[PDB]
Amino acid sequence: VLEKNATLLLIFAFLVVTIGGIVEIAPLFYLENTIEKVEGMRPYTPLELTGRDIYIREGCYVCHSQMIRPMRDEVERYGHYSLAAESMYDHPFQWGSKRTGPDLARVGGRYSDAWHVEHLSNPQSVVPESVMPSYSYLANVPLDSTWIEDRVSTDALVGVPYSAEMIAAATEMDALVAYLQVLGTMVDFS
Amino acid sequence: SKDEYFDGVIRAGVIATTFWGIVGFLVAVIIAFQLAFPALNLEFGNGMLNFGRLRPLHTSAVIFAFGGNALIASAFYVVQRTSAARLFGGTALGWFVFWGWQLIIVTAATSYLLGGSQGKEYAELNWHLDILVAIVWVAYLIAFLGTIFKRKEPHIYVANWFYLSFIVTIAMLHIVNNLAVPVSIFGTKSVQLMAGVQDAMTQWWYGHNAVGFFLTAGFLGMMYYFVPKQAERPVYSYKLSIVHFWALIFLYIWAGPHHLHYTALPDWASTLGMVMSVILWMPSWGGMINGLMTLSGAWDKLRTDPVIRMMVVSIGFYGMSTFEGPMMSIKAVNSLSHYTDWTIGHVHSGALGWNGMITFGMLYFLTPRLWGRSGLYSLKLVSWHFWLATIGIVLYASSMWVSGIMEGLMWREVDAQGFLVNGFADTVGAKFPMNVVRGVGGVLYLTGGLIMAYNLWATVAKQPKTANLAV
Amino acid sequence: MLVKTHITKIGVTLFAVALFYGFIYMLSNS
Amino acid sequence: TTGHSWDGIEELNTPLPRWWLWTFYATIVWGVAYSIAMPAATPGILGSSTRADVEKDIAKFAEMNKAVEDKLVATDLTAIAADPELVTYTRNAGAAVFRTWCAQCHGAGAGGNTGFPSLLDGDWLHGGSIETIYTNIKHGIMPAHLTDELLEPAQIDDVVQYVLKISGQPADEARATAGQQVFADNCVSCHGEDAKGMVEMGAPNLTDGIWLYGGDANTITTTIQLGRGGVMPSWSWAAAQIRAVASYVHSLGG
Amino acid sequence: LLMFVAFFGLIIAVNVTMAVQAVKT
Ligand code: HEC
Ligand code: HEC
Ligand code: HEC
Ligand code: HEC
Ligand code: HEC
Ligand SMILES: [Cu+2]
Repeated sequence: VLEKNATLLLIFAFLVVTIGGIVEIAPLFYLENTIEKVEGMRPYTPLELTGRDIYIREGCYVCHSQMIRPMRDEVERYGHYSLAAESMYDHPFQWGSKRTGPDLARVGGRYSDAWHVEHLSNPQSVVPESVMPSYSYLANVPLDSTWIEDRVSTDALVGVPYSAEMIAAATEMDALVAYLQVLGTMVDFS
Repeated sequence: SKDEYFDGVIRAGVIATTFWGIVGFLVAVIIAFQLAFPALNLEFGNGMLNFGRLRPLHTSAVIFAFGGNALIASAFYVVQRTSAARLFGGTALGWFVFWGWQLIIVTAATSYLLGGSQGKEYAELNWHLDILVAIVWVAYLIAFLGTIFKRKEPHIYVANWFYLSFIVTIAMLHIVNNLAVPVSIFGTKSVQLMAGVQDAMTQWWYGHNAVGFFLTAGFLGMMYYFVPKQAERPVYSYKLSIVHFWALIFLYIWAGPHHLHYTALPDWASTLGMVMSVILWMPSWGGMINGLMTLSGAWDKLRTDPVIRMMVVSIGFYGMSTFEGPMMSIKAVNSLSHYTDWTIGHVHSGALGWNGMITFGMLYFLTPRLWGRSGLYSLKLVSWHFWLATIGIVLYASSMWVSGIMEGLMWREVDAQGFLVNGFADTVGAKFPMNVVRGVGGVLYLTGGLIMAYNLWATVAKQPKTANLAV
Repeated sequence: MLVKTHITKIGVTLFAVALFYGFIYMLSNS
Repeated sequence: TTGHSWDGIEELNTPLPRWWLWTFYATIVWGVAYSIAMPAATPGILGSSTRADVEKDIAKFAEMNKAVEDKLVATDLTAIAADPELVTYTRNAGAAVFRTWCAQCHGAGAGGNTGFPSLLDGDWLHGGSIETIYTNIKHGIMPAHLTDELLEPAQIDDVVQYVLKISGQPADEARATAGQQVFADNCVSCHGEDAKGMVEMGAPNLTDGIWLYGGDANTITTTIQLGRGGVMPSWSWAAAQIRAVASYVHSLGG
Repeated sequence: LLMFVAFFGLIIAVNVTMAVQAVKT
């Protein structure tokens, strides 16, 4: 029965619901492949980290994927298919779910900073047909980097290898471009 | 005493359900239009309308605010009646859940456009909001489970199995996926506990199960109460209820990796997701069968009662999506479907067709009763609403399928020489008509929502003091 | 009901062939 | 029906639908089969299957189209532009490759825009020869006179006006004398006298017709003030394809 | 009513078609 018993039903539900989570999530913490960074890779530089946060704030993810699937055509279009090691540092992970715009994972030099500036400033200007929104404010706002130290410290706590030295050492458009320029670079050079 | 059901909270949640429905769907239409014509985005100045920011607002408002309020109103009404006792938290605990929830949505409205988002889908709100939601949800479970504990009848209606499960699992999912170290006060001024593949897994476990419990299970509870609520008597299958419920509740949690196909996530996990997503097909359909078969003999009612129409069609879309989902969960299919508008097609088929329609019908049924009214102000409007909503959903789905297939194909398509046939821009251009049609379909559905608002309002006007006697 | 299952069989070939056409056109596009 | 009512609702004790049962079981069976077949096997892939299929996809593709690329590679770039077999397939596909990779900077037309060169036309900054174009593609890609004390606020204006005269004829007498003098001193070294320009440097000729580049006096003032600094990213990492593209770009003008 | 049944069958047919085509692939 157990129809009648509130506690039993509750307990069984909690138990029934748990198995998939334990089975899928938990072992990942342990598996090395997903944990290991690409050997060459370093953590995001403070400007790039700030830019990544901007990429998050804006909602770039909502149109842009950062995960190259292992198919020939996407390899051809984007580059080497993404590797788990690349995303090891990413709190939170940027893999997309939608590609209104193209995949961003490996823009490890593909465009010049100047291009990125013009495009972000007005995508239509460079790419007339673009659906992408214009982000001119990025030029307007400067970064104080007050918070950057805190952010890196927190990431270190999270496991990112920032040096004490890195924290100490650390416009929005500049940051966004800086971030975009790093993407996927780690694998190619290594 | 307190023999009378506490209608209070259900009334508030119902009205707010309609309100948030309008707000969320309107944002949906607007952002869709933004995809069609980017001008709708502010060119200079981030401002008020920018797609990247608005999108999660649409998401949260539609799911948590609209769907959430629908769930609150429905669960509070349904559990009370199904168990025959007045709500356990009462105005105090339950109303707290109301205001608290309202605060949560309001905070989302302010915070998201402001730019504070974790970037995690369906997770987007900042940590402070996460704590608030955890608190409100905790209160909500105490009220609900307490209501069950206090029940009169020895057995607990299956609808409550679904609601109860939904409650618990969402709480667990929310807490786990939200672990994050706070860097600053808000926005995503927190970084997620996990990263990379692991973060992706936790995210999609959370993300699927969100629709799985929040959108499917809880709504299945709604279906279980409302569909059988009719003049016609018995036709159902209890044993199915049992099999379908447990199997769904168990199997669904495994479905997470289907999002992750052909990604960095390890092959084993992806496969487990695929296999279980396929097994998931059966229980999910068990829900639809249990709902529809109940109607058997009763079908003549469909022409007569539009509320019934809504519930039935709701199940039709539900089954359709619950079929399409398992298919897309196959790696080969996902190979095409992923990152295309098809995913969106799938989402709105379930969202407009299943979730929205059943909640709609649910409200049309309950709101008069809660309001101390025999029925809605105008049945005709419910019918018109039904049509508007149906054509809108179908149009939305069709456009997205065409767009999605076109996109996956165009992206993958290779020439004789082996070169890539289309530029991404070409695919983008191809998508435009799809964007416009989708904009229209969603617009029509939204208009239906407006008609609902008008009708409900008219009915709401009739009586102050609408205690509806004993009940 | 027989009307019900019959009108259930009705149209099935419609979407079946429409989508088979769609998929030939798709493998034709990719 | 069962004995207990929940507000109105009662439930029939009915059997699970046979088809429903079958489908449920079938899915389960499929799942077990899938797991045995997948990671835990399937034949056709040695070891264990994985995303490894990628290698196979590329490999078969390579077998299928390796010859076309290999044939082209032996041929010189100039030859690969001329020949409609390789040469024509090189323009359409090279043109195919062009759209995917290059079109976003240099235009679908390859006509270009402000900040990006028009590949179609006759004029080449780095040099039009096949080797030059290839080099541009394979290995990828103006001094700030405003600061150099002498140039200043006025010197820049003068040089701008003079260059517009080299390009054509506007009327500003102060902006001309001074500018001629400055150009001969500094600019001429890279752009030459009479602005033929030097391909080696990628210094464009000042004696040009109306192009997409900011001809206006003000725009010239800005480039002279601040200097240029444009990049053509290297396709050697990202990109055989580079060769076909060089053949296509070459074919474009003529 | 009969129209809803027809649409439902149409969707099911689309689905079986998709399954076949994916097995093609
Ligand atoms: C944006 C980052 C570009 C990418 C993508 C492509 N090109 Fe480019 N190219 C770009 C610029 C800004 C310039 C001018 C650089 C300068 O001197 O200031 C160029 C130049 C070339 C040239 C040389 C033209 C000449 O006058 O000699 C060639 C042959 C060329 N680009 C080719 C080319 C190809 C084939 C590309 C796709 C693989 C491509 N470019 C991409 C900017 C950008
Ligand atoms: C939804 C609409 C968005 C938003 C929210 C973002 N982008 Fe994009 N983006 C979009 C489209 C349709 C395109 C293709 C047309 C074009 O190139 O303009 C792009 C393109 C880019 C690119 C170039 C990618 C490439 O060609 O390799 C980049 C680098 C890019 N977008 C960046 C970017 C950033 C940083 C965003 C947040 C500010 C952003 N995009 C949002 C569509 C959309
Ligand atoms: C040495 C290197 C020099 C010096 C001494 C001068 N120029 Fe400039 N110039 C040079 C290059 C390599 C380029 C191309 C820049 C690029 O493509 O990014 C240029 C460009 C210009 C232009 C722009 C042409 C256009 O609009 O596309 C102008 C107007 C120009 N240079 C003028 C100019 C003047 C007036 C100079 C003396 C003050 C001068 N250059 C010096 C290389 C070099
Ligand atoms: C749950 C209920 C729900 C309702 C009701 C709803 N949506 Fe959405 N919408 C979603 C979800 C979930 C997503 C995110 C999809 C994703 O992330 O793949 C979304 C995303 C979107 C997007 C972004 C599409 C893209 O390609 O990025 C648009 C546009 C949209 N919805 C339009 C609409 C319109 C128009 C309506 C008209 C009623 C509507 N929505 C109603 C749930 C809903
Ligand atoms: C709202 C109703 C709804 C129902 C019902 C539903 N899903 Fe979905 N589906 C969604 C949403 C929302 C997303 C988008 C998630 C995202 O943003 O990536 C989605 C996307 C998917 C995708 C594509 C993921 C990707 O990125 O390629 C698959 C596969 C999927 N769901 C499987 C299923 C399965 C399996 C079921 C049931 C057995 C199901 N769906 C039922 C809402 C629903
Ligand atoms: Cu899912």
